[PDB]
Amino acid sequence: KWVIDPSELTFVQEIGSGQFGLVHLGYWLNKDKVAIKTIREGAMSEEDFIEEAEVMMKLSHPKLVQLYGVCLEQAPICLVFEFMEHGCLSDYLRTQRGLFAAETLLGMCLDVCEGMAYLEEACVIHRDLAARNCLVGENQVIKVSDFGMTRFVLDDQYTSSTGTKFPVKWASPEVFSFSRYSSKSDVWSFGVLMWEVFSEGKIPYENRSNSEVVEDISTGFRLYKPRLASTHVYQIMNHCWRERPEDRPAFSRLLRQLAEIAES
Ligand SMILES: Cc1cc2[nH]c(-c3n[nH]c4c3C[C@@H]3C[C@]3(C)C4)nc2cc1N(C)C(=O)[C@H](C)N1CCOCC1
Repeated sequence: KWVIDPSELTFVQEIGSGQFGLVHLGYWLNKDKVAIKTIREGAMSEEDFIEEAEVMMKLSHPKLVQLYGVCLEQAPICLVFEFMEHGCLSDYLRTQRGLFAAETLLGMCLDVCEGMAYLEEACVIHRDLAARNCLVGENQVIKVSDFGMTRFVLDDQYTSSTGTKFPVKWASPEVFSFSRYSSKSDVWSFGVLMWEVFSEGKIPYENRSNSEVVEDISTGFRLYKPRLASTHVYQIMNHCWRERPEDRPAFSRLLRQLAEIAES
């Protein structure tokens, strides 16, 4: 089943917090360690999420964070996930800055690409792919998390392309203009995630307002090459940022290209 009773969970340590609610490390009965995300009232369209949870849980891949179930008996609801020991990739990059080999950084991009090629084949669009939405686990494996979750967020300032909080830094032009999501808009976001990885967690378009990012991208500006990215890796990042979605590589193509670079 996909419904987890409240008696099947324990809450050991709070590990995260934000406007969504809280995250705890806990245990799940007869099924080991978990991260439990408690959702604040009004943050999410809970009925829409609960309607799709069972189908969402069948998206299972070694490079995707597994959703194990939903505790919905009483408010607030909890979502129960696979526990990732090193936390979000954005913070992991920042705290370990200066300690990465370029091969490790490319390997993190490959893990994300592998999870995204699975979602692309399943015709599942992430919509908000970024280093903050990737988690680091056993042996520094990266896994993609929160795919499709912006479909349930109730904060219009974050979900509307004209919203004050919209994540325009990772959005392709057709997303920041029209909310035209596709696997090719996720590819643009993946180019920005690659830039976050090779820069060791710098924030893209630092200090630029949302309208300034739109004006810059529309006028051909692109993120500068990080020092640790080779010319060839930066070439692939620029292919992710092609203005037309049709000219961007699919994740299946990126996965072969990046693997050839890593394995050579
Ligand atoms: C800060 C933090 C947040 C973490 N968030 C998650 C996490 N795992 N899975 C999900 C999520 C987050 C989100 C619920 C998901 C969709 C899925 N892992 C996390 C690990 C840490 N790190 C680096 C720690 O040092 C914490 C304090 N430690 C780790 C060792 O064990 C003891 C506690």
